[PDB]
Amino acid sequence: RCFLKLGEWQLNLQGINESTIPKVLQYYSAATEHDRSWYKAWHAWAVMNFEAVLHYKHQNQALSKTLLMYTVPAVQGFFRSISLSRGNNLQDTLRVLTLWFDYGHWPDVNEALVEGVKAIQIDTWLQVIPQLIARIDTPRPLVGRLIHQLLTDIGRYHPQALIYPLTVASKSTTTARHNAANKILKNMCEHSNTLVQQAMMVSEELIRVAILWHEMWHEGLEEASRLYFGERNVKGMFEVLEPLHAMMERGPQTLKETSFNQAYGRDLMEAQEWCRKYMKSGNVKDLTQAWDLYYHVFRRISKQLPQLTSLELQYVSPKLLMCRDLELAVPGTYDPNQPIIRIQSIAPSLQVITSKQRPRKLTLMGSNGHEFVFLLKGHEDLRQDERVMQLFGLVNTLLANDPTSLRKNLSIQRYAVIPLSTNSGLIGWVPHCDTLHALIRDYREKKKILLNIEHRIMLRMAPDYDHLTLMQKVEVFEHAVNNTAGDDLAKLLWLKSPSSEVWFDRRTNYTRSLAVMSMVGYILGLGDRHPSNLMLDRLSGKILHIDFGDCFEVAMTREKFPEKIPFRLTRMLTNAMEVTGLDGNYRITCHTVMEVLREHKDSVMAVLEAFVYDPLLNWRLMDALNKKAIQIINRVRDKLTGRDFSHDDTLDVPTQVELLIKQATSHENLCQCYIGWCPFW
Amino acid sequence: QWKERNSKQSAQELKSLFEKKSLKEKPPISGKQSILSVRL
Amino acid sequence: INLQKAWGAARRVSKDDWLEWLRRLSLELLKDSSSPSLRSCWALAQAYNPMARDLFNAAFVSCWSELNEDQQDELIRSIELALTSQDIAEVTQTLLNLAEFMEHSDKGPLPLRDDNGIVLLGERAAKCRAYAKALHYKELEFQKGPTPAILESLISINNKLQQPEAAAGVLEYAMKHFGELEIQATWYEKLHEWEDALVAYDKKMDTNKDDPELMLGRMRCLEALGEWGQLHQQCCEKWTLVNDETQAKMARMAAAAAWGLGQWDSME
Amino acid sequence: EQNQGTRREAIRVLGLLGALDPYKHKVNISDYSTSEMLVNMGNLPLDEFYPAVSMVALMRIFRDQSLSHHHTMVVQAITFIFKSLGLKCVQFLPQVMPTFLNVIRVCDGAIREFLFQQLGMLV
Amino acid sequence: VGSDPVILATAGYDHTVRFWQAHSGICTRTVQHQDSQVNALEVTPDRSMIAAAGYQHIRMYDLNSNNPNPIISYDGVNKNIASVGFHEDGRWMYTGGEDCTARIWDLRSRNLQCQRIFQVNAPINCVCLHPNQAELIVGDQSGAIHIWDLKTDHNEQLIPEPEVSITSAHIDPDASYMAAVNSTGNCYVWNLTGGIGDEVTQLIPKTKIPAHTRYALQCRFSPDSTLLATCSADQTCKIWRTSNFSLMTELSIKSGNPGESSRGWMWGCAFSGDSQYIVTASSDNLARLWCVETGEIKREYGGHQKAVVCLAFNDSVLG
Ligand SMILES: Nc1ncnc2c1ncn2[C@@H]1O[C@H](COP(=O)(O)OP(=O)(O)OP(O)(O)=S)[C@@H](O)[C@H]1O
Repeated sequence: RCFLKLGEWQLNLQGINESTIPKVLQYYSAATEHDRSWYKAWHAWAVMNFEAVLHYKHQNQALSKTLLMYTVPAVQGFFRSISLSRGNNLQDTLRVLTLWFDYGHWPDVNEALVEGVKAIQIDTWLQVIPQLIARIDTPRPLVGRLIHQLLTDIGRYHPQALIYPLTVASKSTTTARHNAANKILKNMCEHSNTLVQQAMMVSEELIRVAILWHEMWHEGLEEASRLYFGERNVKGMFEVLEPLHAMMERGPQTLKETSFNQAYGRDLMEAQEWCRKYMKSGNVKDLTQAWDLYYHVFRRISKQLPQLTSLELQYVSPKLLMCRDLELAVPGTYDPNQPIIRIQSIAPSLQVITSKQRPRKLTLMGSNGHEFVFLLKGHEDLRQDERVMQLFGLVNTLLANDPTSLRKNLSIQRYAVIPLSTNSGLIGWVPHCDTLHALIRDYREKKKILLNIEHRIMLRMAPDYDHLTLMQKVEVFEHAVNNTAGDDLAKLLWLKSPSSEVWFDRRTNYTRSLAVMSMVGYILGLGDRHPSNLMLDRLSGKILHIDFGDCFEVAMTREKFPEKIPFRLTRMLTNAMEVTGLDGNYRITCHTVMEVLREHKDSVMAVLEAFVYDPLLNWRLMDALNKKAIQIINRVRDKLTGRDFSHDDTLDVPTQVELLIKQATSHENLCQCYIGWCPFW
Repeated sequence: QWKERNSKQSAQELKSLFEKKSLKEKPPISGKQSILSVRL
Repeated sequence: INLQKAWGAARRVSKDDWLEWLRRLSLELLKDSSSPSLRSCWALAQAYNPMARDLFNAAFVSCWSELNEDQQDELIRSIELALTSQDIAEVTQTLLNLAEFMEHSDKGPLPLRDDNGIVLLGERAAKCRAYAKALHYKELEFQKGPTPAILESLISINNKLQQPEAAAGVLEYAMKHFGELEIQATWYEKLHEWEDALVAYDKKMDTNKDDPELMLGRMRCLEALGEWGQLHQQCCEKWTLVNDETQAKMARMAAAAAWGLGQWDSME
Repeated sequence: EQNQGTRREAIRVLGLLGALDPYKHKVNISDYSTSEMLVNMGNLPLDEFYPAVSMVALMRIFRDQSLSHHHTMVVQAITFIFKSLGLKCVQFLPQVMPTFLNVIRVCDGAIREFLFQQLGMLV
Repeated sequence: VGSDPVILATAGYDHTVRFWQAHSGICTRTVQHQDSQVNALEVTPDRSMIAAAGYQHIRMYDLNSNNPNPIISYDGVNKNIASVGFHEDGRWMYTGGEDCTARIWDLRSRNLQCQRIFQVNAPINCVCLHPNQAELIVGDQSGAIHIWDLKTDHNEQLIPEPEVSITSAHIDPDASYMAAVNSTGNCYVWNLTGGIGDEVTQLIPKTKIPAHTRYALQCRFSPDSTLLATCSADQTCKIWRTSNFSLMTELSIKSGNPGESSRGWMWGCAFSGDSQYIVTASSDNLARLWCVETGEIKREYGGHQKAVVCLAFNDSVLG
């Protein structure tokens, strides 16, 4: 204990330099030899070794001998400390994965890696299945072979935990990725063949219901027209709409596809013929007719999209309603410590939600007689929601291991996210929740209050509102919020309560679930929190956030309407949490969550580093290549160290929280938000 | 409209092209406020 | 109309008398209600009383919707007398539930003496140990005009509702919205902010020596803080030249201080 | 209990076990529609609010087997409600019919030949 | 028409530019300005035309003829134009834009090219020409004050208080002080250039005037350099003295009832040649004319149907 304290204190006193590293290392090694059964000592030693590797790499980027000397014992100590926890070792696993991916090709690190992989148990990898599959197509032989062996072992022992992402990665466009996934899958059919076939069928079958043929063609033409008429990129529209012609010449397989081929099939062939004639002999006179046909088909398709409000399985996918039994587990619900729930049946009718993306409402029927309702999403990449859900689970386990946070029941509400492709997926359905917009809307349509009264007052005091300067918009916003008593949420939440005890409990839960989510979204960088992305649980009062598409402060640095607020804290959300203000449960819960997140900055930092550094997921954050991601993680390292508002000082939790409060509830920041964000609510 | 790349190379010419450094009217005098009194 | 002999009898004395009055009231209210459902259920309610208790609000509102102005005013006076006359839990809970059911409707709450009696219903629910209703009524009273008494009652109510954070928020509001140092040291005592209460009592005594309950609060802060030395030192120099109605309250603190210091000769 | 010796022994055992903090106690450890109806949270108009609360009050008595003495008046009131309403008494079937059939199944004696009869009236 | 020694005009959100004269408060000509709001307008030193700047365009309106249309319009910027002004002889027009730029323009239809650009990392809020037509002060949304001299190509940067956006700045015509206000009411007063010889542009902070609890919208000196008027979001306009910088006079449009709830701010103000009668533009759909001594209003012009955020008042040199 004294050696560990001495090492930590020297680290806090003199930082990480070329003279204190060996001293702290010898202190930590002495502690490990003195205890040899202590998780803290091994963890501290491994973290010091990893930090030494990081420092010596960052120093020589502004030899491969010192790096090895510090990374071999890093892997050794990390594999040693993984076995000491056995209940929560996510940070250690992510760190060994980082070392594996960065220096696993060296002949010396590979020995420790192959020793550790067989040393530790097989369950400690079920938590890092995504981060593994994201590197399955690595161009190096040793790390690739070790990854393939590990995935084969996981599939042999736990086949249900690896089948969905494997069949997702198999249907890719990259040669190496898809052939490696196919190799692992065909190696998986040795001990379990019916499961792999059923999974392939189901995955390929409800990926067809997600986006029908006419929706695919509508999206493709809407993209290709923009591309060609804004960038003059014929070689872009060609590769955009060639896969559509390719999938259309393999024959329709359902009644919907046959009807589409009968209706629009003739024009889409002559259009391809004209495009081919043009690409043979370059002449825009041949592309104009192709675009005439394409635009006619597009205009005929776009008129029948609002009419789509329900889907029959006999018409759309005749193979999904003829299952009646399956060996697959219900998506999103599988844990190796519980009896698995199998997919028994699928309802023969889906309801399409009238929106801009039209998400279907799938509802399976498990083997235990319980209905599992899902949301089949198209035109969207669900690979970021999975990572943010993993982060939220980590934060939940962190808040559960805290005495003051456990007695107050602080936790984030999550839902299942099962991606099926790069532009399709399946989101779990949360019941009893209703949107914040769909609550004020009802309360106002019932109380005879018009919905846009504040926007109408703003447009009446000034017609060109969105063109005023900062001070004029501030004055208009203040006049609109002063001439309107905004307390619809408080009265709406009290009116729907049976008694006063239930109302009080619901209000307490609402406040202490809003505060934790505000702090977590600030640490993550959640944006676009308009009233349609926040839901209230009508039975417990808790708050649910959705649409995790704009993370890492992307919405703050965009070009049109950049938001200047860390989180959403408006007058309607504040008038419904207490009678005094946000200085009671809100501020105390913010302090608690922020100090818990700052005490455990290493775990969340490792998760966010594994998220951002993924080369196949960091395309939204760059709207060299590895220079932007750096200046993102650094930003996070400021948020968790109180160095985000100014680098010449270090703020504590009270000062940082009060500054965040003053920034989120400032009229000068709310006056600049887009009118659809509803800054007056 | 607006066009850039103007007078980006002549330093000695820009030293007196538009910066006349006109500083005068040091002596202030009193008045009777003709227009103000006429309006009132 | 035929219930004024059940409402306005002006003869209730004991708790059993109030119970029988409530029973007869619910029965005569369910008998004639102009609704076939309640009138048919009255025959069973005559034999089973909990059913007549469960159907009290519906019968009350059905009968109230048809009364005139003077009849409903006499009704309001009678229910006010029934509220402020007894102290038992059954009829108080019944009347509070009726008031909540009436304020949850579309016609608004039934008018009490002044502004739906949020001051009477609040103080009647505070002694009934229904603190959620008391907090709701205190918040309704705060929404009109905030005063230090309302903030102190909010602190007191949120303390017994196991909500110290709400009470701290109330103190913060009183501190950043009043600005005259009117926050009494008892407010810091209730929040268990013993250091702040101690410095407040020090700032209140150093200007002038005042009557008792200003040194007893300081002694309470010193005791709950854990300083036996200063507590015994301040108690010894004032144990003699003090009256009788203060030693009876300071004796337990003196004994605790002497025990913490080990002075069993003075502890005895 | 009222005997003071037993109360003293109970508080003695309580002190000997010893001051468990409330969180450890809470760790060691539908029915919502009746609360929505008794307070009229659905904001049903007063015209069609008395039938629903009368039905739930009668079902509270008709549900338990211990209080099987006034069941005849319960079914009489239920039949009277169903007859007086008219064609709008269908919304109360999913909550009334299951308990009715369960009572018919578990009851006994000369009330059964009565219940069936009343059941016919419902049909 | 503008054939008069004194002229004054207002502009606002009602898509009109009103001209009138302080004889009876009656409008003479109402010029049509549409599709945008007017941030600020300024008269040409030769008293031939006016120029109103708003949202990516500066529109000039003839004063001699009777024309309701923008004879000359300037385009090219992408955001609002906060303030505009011309050289004392009508040679170059300095326009501070909202986005990031403070630039100059050439008013001659020839390839003169005396136009330059000054770029800062913060949105501009105010520009103020030096009384010698050589320097120019820029005030942006980051509390920074960029004193940029047209002689050289380097500009000094001064921050009285960061994280607060300054709103206006002005220099008295006698070049005695230099004042500025920010979005919290503070009014710093640095001593301007005293080295008339070679433009040393030395700055020493004299004093700070703590007033205007609400936002401070604009501060302006007097042509006599004996007064300084500043308007705030608290519906007040305070005129201070230049000897001890005390509160000389205070004017307000508050009705004294809690039923209005800040019905209108005091956006702009201007002095007269005699430094005796000032004009104020409030958000009460009207403008007022006050005396610096008697306190009470002297006149009111109420022809507008929307707010009024900018006004121009020019008078003869005599006064
Ligand atoms: N996870 C969920 N659980 C329960 N309901 C959900 C869930 N997710 C979405 N919903 C509901 O489905 C509605 C529409 O789904 P969305 O996908 O949000 O529509 P959308 O507008 O196309 O989405 P974007 O990306 O914000 S445009 C949501 O607004 C909620 O009403």
